[PDB]
Amino acid sequence: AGENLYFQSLMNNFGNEEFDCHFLDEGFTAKDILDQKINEVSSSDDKDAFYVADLGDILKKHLRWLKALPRVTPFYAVKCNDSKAIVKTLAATGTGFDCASKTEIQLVQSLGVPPERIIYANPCKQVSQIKYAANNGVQMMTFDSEVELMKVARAHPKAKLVLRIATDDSKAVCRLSVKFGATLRTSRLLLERAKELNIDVVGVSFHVGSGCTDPETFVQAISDARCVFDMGAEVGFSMYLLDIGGGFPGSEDVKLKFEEITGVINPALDKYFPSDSGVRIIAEPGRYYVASAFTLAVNIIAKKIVLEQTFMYYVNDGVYGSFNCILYDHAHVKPLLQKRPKPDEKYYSSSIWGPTCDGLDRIVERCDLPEMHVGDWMLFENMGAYTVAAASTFNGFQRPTIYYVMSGPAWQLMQQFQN
Amino acid sequence: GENLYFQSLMNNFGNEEFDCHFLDEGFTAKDILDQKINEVSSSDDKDAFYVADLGDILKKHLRWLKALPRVTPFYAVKCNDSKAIVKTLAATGTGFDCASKTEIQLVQSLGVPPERIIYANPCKQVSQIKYAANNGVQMMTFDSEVELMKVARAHPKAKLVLRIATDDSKAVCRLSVKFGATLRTSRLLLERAKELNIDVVGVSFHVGSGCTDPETFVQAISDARCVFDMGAEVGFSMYLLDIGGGFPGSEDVKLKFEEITGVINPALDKYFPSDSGVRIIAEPGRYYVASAFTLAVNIIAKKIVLEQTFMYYVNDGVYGSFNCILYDHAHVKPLLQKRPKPDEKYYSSSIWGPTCDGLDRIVERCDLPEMHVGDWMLFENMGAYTVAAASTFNGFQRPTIYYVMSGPAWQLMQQFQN
Ligand SMILES: Cc1ncc(COP(=O)(O)O)c(C=O)c1O
Ligand SMILES: Cc1ncc(COP(=O)(O)O)c(C=O)c1O
Repeated sequence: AGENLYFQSLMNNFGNEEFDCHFLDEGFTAKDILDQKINEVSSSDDKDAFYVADLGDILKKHLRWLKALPRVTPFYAVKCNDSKAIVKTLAATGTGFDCASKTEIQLVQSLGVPPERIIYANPCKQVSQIKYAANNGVQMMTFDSEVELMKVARAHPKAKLVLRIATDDSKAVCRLSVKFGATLRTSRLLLERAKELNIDVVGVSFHVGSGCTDPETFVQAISDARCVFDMGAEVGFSMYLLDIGGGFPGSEDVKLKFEEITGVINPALDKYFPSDSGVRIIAEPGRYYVASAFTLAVNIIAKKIVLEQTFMYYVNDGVYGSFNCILYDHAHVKPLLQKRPKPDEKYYSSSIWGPTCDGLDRIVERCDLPEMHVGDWMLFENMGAYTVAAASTFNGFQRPTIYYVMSGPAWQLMQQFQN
Repeated sequence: GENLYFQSLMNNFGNEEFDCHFLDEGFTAKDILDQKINEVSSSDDKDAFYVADLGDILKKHLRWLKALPRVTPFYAVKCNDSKAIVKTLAATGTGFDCASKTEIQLVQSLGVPPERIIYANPCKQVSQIKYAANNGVQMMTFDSEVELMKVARAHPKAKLVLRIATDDSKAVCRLSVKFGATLRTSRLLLERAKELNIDVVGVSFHVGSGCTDPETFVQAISDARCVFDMGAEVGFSMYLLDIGGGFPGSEDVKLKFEEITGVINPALDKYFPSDSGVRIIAEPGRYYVASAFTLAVNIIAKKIVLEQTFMYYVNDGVYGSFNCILYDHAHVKPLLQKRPKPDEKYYSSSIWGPTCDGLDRIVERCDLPEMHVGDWMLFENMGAYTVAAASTFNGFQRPTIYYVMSGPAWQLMQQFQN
């Protein structure tokens, strides 16, 4: 009561008139807040799509990371979801940040995060953006090419470079190795070339692919990273930074859970990078931190019946907005009823469509649903990763508002981390 | 002296919203592009940028008036919602096809009366229907019984335009899977609207974006006539024919604008002669804007893969302007910005966007001379379904658009405006 208004006051300060962070009472969840917001507009037409984002879920992910990967410092991949509230939460918690560009560096530096908690993990950077990093004290960057070394020699000669190597991402949902990652053969030449140019290489990074499905690829990558460390020693570098990238799942609704992956990572780290080697192990998790924290509520705005009886439902977010993940992230979205269905009632073959002009704007091709009506809500859980970060305003449709929530214990845990 | 007059006009035209640069004495939009590149040749300030020729848009309008004299164009704002484009076409006297509240707001903010707006989204959020009603926008499209019920409640005096299905099997972007009533449904919709005291004033269709077969317009027009006859039978006084979009936006196409218009015009005269009282409109998007925009991107990074092949990374990509590759089935064509040496050697090359994603590849395979970091590549015909669907994934910002317009182009716009 007095306690609740105290926490809310502090969450209002945290929000800083940039985002709304709503205090979660004892016994109330992010799911309850979603229901409450829906009930509040029940007799209204003000039924725009919206998210509820549980900042407490993000804190739980951090705790869980600390336990599962105790030797590995997480640097959050800003690109996955660049919402300021998320970055601010993680900044207070004490994570590092993997930044892809100048604007992400600017976001992170604006929240008071020191340059040593940033890795500029884009291997192929525009020179003007390299200069920006140099001018703002961001020293650590990745690379995987000889041209990148030539650019760094000119624009950031004192940078600490991290050589990104190829992985076997053949079974990963999102493959990155076609685009980034030097082969071991190329790595050797890059090390020698860096040495000639008087550039300091301090370590190795890799990414096994977003949505990893074969955890052994982490073992192969760690083994390969050791080979490059060894080659660096031969050419004259003191290597101390191992960056194991991302690829971790962001919810429990997956075949390969986080803990299964960390269970194979840890023994490989102990074998190839024992703590008495002096190695600092980092990672660049994105999806892991944020996926389950966001739930999206969309409203059914239009409806058609196609004759057994089948239905087409149109909702107010789509493939040009949050559901761009269907195309770019190969996401398989699962529509959830906001109103619990009657135990007995008929289900029909149904399709779900976005709000735009485009026939390509289809969210679900075929599913079974009870008969729904205009004004009913549908829910999409685990919508935090590679969603709002890649949304457009095609057709003029604005991005759903994100309403943040946080419990007392979550707030307290964040303060614990912040010292 | 003439430079000072026209640039004063154009400074005020752009205001503090956009930059509109005067094209002098036989200077083209291509020349300005080259000029801007030359200005930064000694620096590292090489962000991707657009040059957009508002005079090209004005030429499209003049061309439309000549090719389809019976058809009032309502620009499809969604194709490219840049304010400068809408302001240019607004002065010209086009109508506007608005998809949502935000687009209606944009058009009304430029002084366009609601009778020059069609809300051509068949499946509209109720609150946005109410927005249109509250702001005097009467004409809206529909294709379902639930839409009629929504209109009865939220916009009872609306003038409705029944959208029908088309054979878009061969169009680049198919729309009839999502929108357009069958003939059987159309009859039921008219009967239902009569019983709900809703006024249905006409029929619309869309043959699909990137039309490949012009005869689709003929069948759609004959289908629209069938629905007009249904309407007369139930007691409506239908007058509005809306032939949608699907026209090409450049000459770099198999099926050119005049070939399509050449089959449309006889169909219109056959099925909707001027003595019928019909008013004919269309909803072109791509047609007005595609060729007007050229994108210049910089090669920001480079790899050699062993004959030698090359991978070039540029500072716009699939999450940005080149989203058109995924959403618009665009076939983009990289162009050199400097003429190569006549003998010099070409390599198999790929072109990649600036983001983390392996999916962010613009050109899988093309032949190019050996390029270097700092060199520019050009992409013409980049005005349609590009900037309008770009995101800031990885934090990369949208390229700024530099507008240009000639003196003769300004004068043309004046000639249209009164
Ligand atoms: C270099 C880099 N680091 C981190 C990530 C985040 O990966 P994930 O979200 O799968 O953890 C990515 C995303 O593709 C990446 O390319
Ligand atoms: C209803 C409607 N009108 C107009 C257009 C613009 O089409 P285009 O750019 O092919 O002329 C579209 C695009 O899909 C549309 O759906």
